[PDB]
Amino acid sequence: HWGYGKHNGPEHWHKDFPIAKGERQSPVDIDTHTAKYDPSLKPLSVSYDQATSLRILNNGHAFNVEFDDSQDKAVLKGGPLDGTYRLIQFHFHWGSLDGQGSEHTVDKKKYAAELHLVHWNTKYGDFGKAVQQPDGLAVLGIFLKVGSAKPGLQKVVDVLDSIKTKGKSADFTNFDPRGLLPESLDYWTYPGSLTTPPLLECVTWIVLKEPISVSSEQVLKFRKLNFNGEGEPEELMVDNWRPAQPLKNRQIKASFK
Ligand SMILES: [Zn+2]
Repeated sequence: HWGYGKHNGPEHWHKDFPIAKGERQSPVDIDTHTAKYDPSLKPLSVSYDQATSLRILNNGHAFNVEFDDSQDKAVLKGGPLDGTYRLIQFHFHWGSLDGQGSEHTVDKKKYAAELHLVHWNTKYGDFGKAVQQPDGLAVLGIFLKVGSAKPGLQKVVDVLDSIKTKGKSADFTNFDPRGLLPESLDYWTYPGSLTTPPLLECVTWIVLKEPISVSSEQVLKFRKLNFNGEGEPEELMVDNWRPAQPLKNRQIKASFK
């Protein structure tokens, strides 16, 4: 099945998921000179004070930090969005080396990693229904550069040993995702897709301009994870990013001047 190797990576996905060659695929390159400022865009409202993290899971493609999404406890609103989007999980994409790892690029620059906070539109009742709708999801994307450590990431880093291989989970309560955000909420936005199969075209992307800094030691720990299950040949979980896809008939809008 699908993955990030030579034989099963992004360049193969279209055979099982023909929407891979669709009109609104993600990620994309953000050309900062052609993204236009849209004064009609609102500030983003990120309301994470009541967020309830539950568990962390290695799904064989990344690790997900999962939230209780059975009530409006952590929500995204405003910005480009109409209505209320509930946080369900976050995860990262990262590289084998610090010079690659992000999915989106900025003027063809690749960051070391990219954080995706995934939210679903409450008007559709559940995640599974939301991903069938063109406005079903809102994903907040945050770039990671290597420099100073991110204190708010360390709790995630230190549990990774317990979820080394595919299918492992661990309790992960009381984690506050506010500690993963940069200072500024200035963003770019465009309509796109999930970046992993099934590649559904259901996402409003909100990509923050300001990266967070993580330390080399933090990223090194991500790269010790495994794609494989327990007692299988070890294949380090690295380079779990899809490259930029054609922009097609889309415009990228900026919230800032
Ligand atoms: Zn992602």
